[PDB]
Amino acid sequence: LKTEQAILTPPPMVPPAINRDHSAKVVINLETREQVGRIADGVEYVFWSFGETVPGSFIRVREGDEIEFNLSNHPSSKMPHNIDLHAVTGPGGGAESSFTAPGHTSTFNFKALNPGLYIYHCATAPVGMHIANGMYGLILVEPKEGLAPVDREYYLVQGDFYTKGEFGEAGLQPFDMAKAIDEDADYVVFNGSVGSTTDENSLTAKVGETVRLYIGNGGPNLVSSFHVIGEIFDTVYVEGGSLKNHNVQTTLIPAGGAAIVEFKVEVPGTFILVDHSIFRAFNKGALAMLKVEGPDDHSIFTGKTAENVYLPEGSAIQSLDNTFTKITANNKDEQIRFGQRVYEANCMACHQANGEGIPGAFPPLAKSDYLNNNPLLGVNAIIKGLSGPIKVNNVNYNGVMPAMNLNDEDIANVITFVLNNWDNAGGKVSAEQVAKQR
Amino acid sequence: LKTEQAILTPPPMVPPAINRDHSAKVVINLETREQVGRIADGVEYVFWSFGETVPGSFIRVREGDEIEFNLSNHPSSKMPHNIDLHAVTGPGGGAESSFTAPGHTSTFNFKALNPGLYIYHCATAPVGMHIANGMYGLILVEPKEGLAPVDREYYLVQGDFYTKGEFGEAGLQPFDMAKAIDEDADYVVFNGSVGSTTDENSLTAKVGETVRLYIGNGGPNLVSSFHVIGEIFDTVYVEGGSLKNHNVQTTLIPAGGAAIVEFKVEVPGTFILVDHSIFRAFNKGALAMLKVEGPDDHSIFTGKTAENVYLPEGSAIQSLDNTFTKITANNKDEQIRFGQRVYEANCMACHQANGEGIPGAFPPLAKSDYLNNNPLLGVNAIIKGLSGPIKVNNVNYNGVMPAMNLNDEDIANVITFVLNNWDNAGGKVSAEQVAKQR
Amino acid sequence: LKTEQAILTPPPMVPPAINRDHSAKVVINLETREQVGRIADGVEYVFWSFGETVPGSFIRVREGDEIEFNLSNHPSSKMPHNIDLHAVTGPGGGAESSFTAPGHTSTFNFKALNPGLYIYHCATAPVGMHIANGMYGLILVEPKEGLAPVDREYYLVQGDFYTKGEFGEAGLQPFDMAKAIDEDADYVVFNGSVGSTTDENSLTAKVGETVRLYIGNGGPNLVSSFHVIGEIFDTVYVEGGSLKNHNVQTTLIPAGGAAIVEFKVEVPGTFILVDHSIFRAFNKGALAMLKVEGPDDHSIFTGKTAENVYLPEGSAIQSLDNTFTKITANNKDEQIRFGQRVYEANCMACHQANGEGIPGAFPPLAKSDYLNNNPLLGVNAIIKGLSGPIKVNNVNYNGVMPAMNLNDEDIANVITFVLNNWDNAGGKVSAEQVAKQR
Ligand code: HEM
Ligand code: HEM
Ligand code: HEM
Ligand SMILES: OC[C@H]1O[C@@](CO)(O[C@H]2O[C@H](CO)[C@@H](O)[C@H](O)[C@H]2O)[C@@H](O)[C@@H]1O
Ligand SMILES: OC[C@H]1O[C@@](CO)(O[C@H]2O[C@H](CO)[C@@H](O)[C@H](O)[C@H]2O)[C@@H](O)[C@@H]1O
Ligand SMILES: OC[C@H]1O[C@@](CO)(O[C@H]2O[C@H](CO)[C@@H](O)[C@H](O)[C@H]2O)[C@@H](O)[C@@H]1O
Ligand SMILES: [Cu+2]
Ligand SMILES: [Cu+2]
Ligand SMILES: [Cu+2]
Ligand SMILES: [Cu+2]
Ligand SMILES: [Cu+2]
Ligand SMILES: [Cu+2]
Repeated sequence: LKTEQAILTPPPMVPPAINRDHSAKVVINLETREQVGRIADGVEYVFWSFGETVPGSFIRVREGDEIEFNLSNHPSSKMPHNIDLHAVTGPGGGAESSFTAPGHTSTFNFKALNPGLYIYHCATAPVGMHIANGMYGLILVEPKEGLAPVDREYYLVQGDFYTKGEFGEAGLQPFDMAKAIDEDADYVVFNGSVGSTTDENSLTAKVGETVRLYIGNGGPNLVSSFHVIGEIFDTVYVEGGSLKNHNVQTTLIPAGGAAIVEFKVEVPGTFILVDHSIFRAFNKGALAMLKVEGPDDHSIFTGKTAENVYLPEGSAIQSLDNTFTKITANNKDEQIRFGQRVYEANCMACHQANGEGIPGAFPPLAKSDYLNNNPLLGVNAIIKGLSGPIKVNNVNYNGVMPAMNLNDEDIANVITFVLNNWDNAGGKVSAEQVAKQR
Repeated sequence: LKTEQAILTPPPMVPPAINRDHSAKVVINLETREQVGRIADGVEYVFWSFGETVPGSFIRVREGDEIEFNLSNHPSSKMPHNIDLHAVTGPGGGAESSFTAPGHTSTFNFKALNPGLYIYHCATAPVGMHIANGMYGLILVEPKEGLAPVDREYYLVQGDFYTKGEFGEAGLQPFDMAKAIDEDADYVVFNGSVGSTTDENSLTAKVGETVRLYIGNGGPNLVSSFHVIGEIFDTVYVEGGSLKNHNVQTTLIPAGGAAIVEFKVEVPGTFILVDHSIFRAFNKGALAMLKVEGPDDHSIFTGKTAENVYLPEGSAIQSLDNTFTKITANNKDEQIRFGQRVYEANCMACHQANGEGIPGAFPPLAKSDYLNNNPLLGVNAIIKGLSGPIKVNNVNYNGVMPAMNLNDEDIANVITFVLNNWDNAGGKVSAEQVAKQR
Repeated sequence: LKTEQAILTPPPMVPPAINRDHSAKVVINLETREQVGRIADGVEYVFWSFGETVPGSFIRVREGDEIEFNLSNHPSSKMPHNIDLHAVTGPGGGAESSFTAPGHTSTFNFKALNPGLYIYHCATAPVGMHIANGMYGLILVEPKEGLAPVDREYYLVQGDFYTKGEFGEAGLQPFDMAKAIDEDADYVVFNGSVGSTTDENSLTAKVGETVRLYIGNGGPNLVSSFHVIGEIFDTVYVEGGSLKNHNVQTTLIPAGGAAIVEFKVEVPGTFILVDHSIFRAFNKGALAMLKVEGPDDHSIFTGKTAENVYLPEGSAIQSLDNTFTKITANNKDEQIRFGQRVYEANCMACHQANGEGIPGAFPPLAKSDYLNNNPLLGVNAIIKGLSGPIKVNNVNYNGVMPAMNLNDEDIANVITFVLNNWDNAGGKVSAEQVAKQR
């Protein structure tokens, strides 16, 4: 086996196809860095990265290659870093073997046993923090026979980011672990920032070309409903596996997962890669462009065209004139009818459509001496819950009704509804009577 | 090519199978509307829609058809509207070409190049708002050879809705973008409202029939774990693609995605379509019915039967009697043992099971002169974090320990635990000593 | 048909392969229990379960078997319980037919028509609560020809849990429905607790063995990005269906869904099953171990090895020294430039890059007499929204601009930017002028 140096490429670029009918020893040299970068216009963030970029450098090897993996951590790094590649068969995917303090180096070796497109990421405590700061990338293990040649290959990885400040707030934004743990992202992006791959930084192709996208999802947390606006995937390698799906509009990419999608571009214009959990795209930044140049094909698409729609919208909260006014019951008939709504929405699942309950389990509200003898017991049952021995129409019950957080109006109305149905005692209970039971 | 008028159907109905062995020019006329509708009993919402319904009218064409797409916006609309169909190969899926102010019309043309079941939706700023208000539907592009005939075809699309008020609050509810951006839905529904397709509005079939469901997910945000209670999918077209999976209980439908599922119904009764992220179904409204009529088959299923379970439950918070009481350490042995728990749960990932750390990266807590000489430094390290040059047992460290938001009791206990292990100095630190370090 | 007793196994164990070339009548006896168990060290929780464990007992049958299902509810249970098995063709998956009050029993019969690995769970109101308390398990319906023999079979089910207290808080923790409805989990676990299947409770195998995992996701709410650290799935049965995917790093398991994954273990060490929405694994508890014993294979993996990484981290919030300082504009040129950022991030999607808008829909900001004549109208448009008839450069508009929740500084800056572009009137608006418009 001859040794070769891996050619690593920054996103959105991909190394050339392997030019070997046989195995080699591949030497990889990757460094870990911590540095400030732009996350959106006017907003900065300390990105942690494999090789200077988020996602990290793309690695391309052949199934069966013997890999020497060298990780070096810059001395300016404050944290140790390591690597788990999903392409590795071995403990921690390399994590135990690549633990690298600032200024130091580690080396491990592995054979690439499985072809596919694999996420790699840092595996240093706090793991979610390292990953959330941008420490992820892709390694392609080509099948022995190689992949079909295509005209354009691009590398993108989606990530969710969590900042102390809100989206768009100017300044150097720190990581917010409270948001990250809650899975509540401020930014969702391809390739490390809002607008990383739009306008002059767009992916490019020409009419008639085949395009392949190597799409990863570094997470840490979110699952991508991955879609290209104005295109349909001719082929999807399902979850990056061997299975090929065709004619797919939108595919799910797991957190810590990847997929390969392919399509021929037949019409010129801008095609927009998004996470179709759609506020992530137009509000949080999960929007990249593929700009296709060449002659119109009016047999495929013809219409007015102007790049004045599908622009980024930001994350400010937009509101229309509010239409809501509180409604309260004014008389007994109205309490009964409002109460029926409360009953059917909240009580019926147990006590049933005609108040009959389920014998031995949920007692009847229909002709209930328990309720009729003191309607405030029905009020208390809702507010406080009801458990333990009770008697309803001389039948013993011993179940548990949960407390339910209904307001005074709803309780007053539902109890009034029940009292005026199913041969119960009639009368009514008011919201103020309920308030005083609290 | 002869021209034909597309027959558009409201949910849950589907147009008839294409009756052509060849291509046609298909003319579609679709209008956009804004109008109040019911979202749950007593609750109203301003739905924005393609053709009057949420989801919009179903469109059925054949692969290779030349489509003339006409969109008209009613003059009562306050907003412009447009359309992106996932079936279109072309910029914006038609969005740039169909931008239609109230009272106006737009026309574009496209060829349906890819067979499948495709989401369409509005693409007008604010995009998430337009989609969240109900502007989505499905277009079926039949394969040239057509689909197998089945006895029943139904159209459903799941959507997540975001209201200023809580679930079930009577009144005209406005859209809440703050909730939408956070992906925190008040309602999750099929076909535009809670109970849209239950009881008298159920889907129907007869024992022995084959049923096909065209199921979309308009989002905007949520991914559906789509399941039919009491049934198993005989076939799933994976993510709406060419790939067929069989014997699937539950399938993921991406936001802005779709799938076709098929099953033969062999037993009578009510079968319940749900999103199996299960609070969405029984609490938030993602519950539709397929009622199957015909003779029992006791060789397949026999049991007591009564439609008194799996009823809608509403979204009120139910609580059982609370069992929780705060626990604090009463003596040194107890502080040590409680501290061991805090240590193993929060500190060990770096400082290791026996306090040895990782040389050069995480300093030892075992026989730590740094801690033993002033235990309050350990307290401060947790409260404030610790970074920069330190010395531990004459070894230099320069790492960064994050601040960790542990309370006074937990800090006091973990520091006491460490002091009483690994040949450290003993003694203890109290919660009040920790409080005063803050 | 001979009758046989189902052998039910507790997690992570699986019953032996069916030893029959033909159908049988299989009798299942399962009980429902409510009891306190550990959820994490020092933390207890009342688990509700089928047979004593979370997940419940594993059931293994053959396609075509006639099943008699007996459910018995212990008299110490406070709640009724029932069962919906996804393997059943019939109403409620058995739910209507198995409703069992404490001290009681129910029986129903069904034929297992579809092979696969199926979730079962409780279906008693409140359904989400019963499921969230641990009431789920798996039933395997073997295909008639059986599954390939493997060396190790293990049973795991992921669940999300919701407690009143925060992760790790000592005591008996009650279920928190408010968190559950919001899908905001405190714990995410395999097999019912943090550390259920780590250390001495790890899964085990030997180098060279084939391992099959029957992996379910009981939810109630979350979807698992299921991954085994240091391994690649040789085969995945997609969503538990007939379709086989190969060489998959991470697969999505739907809530109320399952999958079978297989891999040969070729290197010794600890391999870590996780949900790769990665904070769930290292912080919330979704971390199980498979420990593989045997000789090293240095041709596959060679590196330093020490089980000092990928340790559980707990859910305390960790923070690095905060780098953020608020920035405000000091002069007109700076207001203009800061305003350009606000403009491009929040306004451009409608009013366009050069302020031209879209004729008839979004009015121009370029040379806008409306704004130039009273810049405070631009301020008000943002704060309050703007709707109804207006006139811009003698052109009538009647659209609706949403209110947008921008702060005083951002509004002052964006209006100043607009005034100083596109032949507008110049001048400026200050943050204090904006404040007073509120
Ligand atoms: C706001 C909606 C509800 C109303 C108005 C309501 C009403 C009542 C009333 C008046 C009683 C006293 C006994 C009787 O008259 O039969 C009762 C008890 C009971 N309810 Fe409800 N209920 C509601 C919700 C629910 C729900 C959703 C469940 C099922 C999770 C439930 C289960 C029970 C049980 C088990 C008891 C007996 C408790 C014992 O034996 O101590 N209830 N309810
Ligand atoms: C509440 C749990 C923790 C306790 C009780 C604890 C304790 C301490 C103590 C007493 C020191 C001072 C030096 C020494 O005595 O060795 C220290 C420093 C340090 N710890 Fe922790 N620690 C905890 C959590 C963590 C975690 C989770 C990490 C890894 C993310 C970490 C990483 C470090 C580092 C890097 C230093 C050295 C800082 C410098 O060089 O300025 N610690 N810790
Ligand atoms: C903070 C960002 C924004 C600024 C500075 C801004 C500015 C203005 C101004 C000054 C006007 C008054 C008319 C004119 O001068 O042309 C106006 C009106 C209008 N804007 Fe905006 N705008 C912003 C955001 C948006 C967005 C995002 C939309 C689209 C969802 C929008 C849609 C409209 C419409 C429809 C009107 C006319 C309202 C009517 O006819 O009553 N604006 N805007
Ligand atoms: O002794 C730990 C110390 O050595 C370094 C290299 O200088 O890392 C070595 O030890 C790690 C943990 O065992 C290995 O994963 C790694 O391969 C090896 O180089 C420093 O990074 C570390 O602080
Ligand atoms: O001039 C914009 C104005 O014209 C209308 C039709 O009255 O829309 C036209 O312009 C749109 C944007 O370029 C096209 O997408 C559309 O096809 C075309 O009819 C109005 O809708 C719009 O306000
Ligand atoms: O009468 C309801 C009462 O009977 C029990 C058995 O004691 O359950 C029976 O009724 C259920 C509801 O119809 C059936 O699903 C079940 O098969 C049947 O045994 C009790 O559980 C219930 O409280
Ligand atoms: Cu790192
Ligand atoms: Cu990983
Ligand atoms: Cu619209
Ligand atoms: Cu779309
Ligand atoms: Cu139960
Ligand atoms: Cu289920």
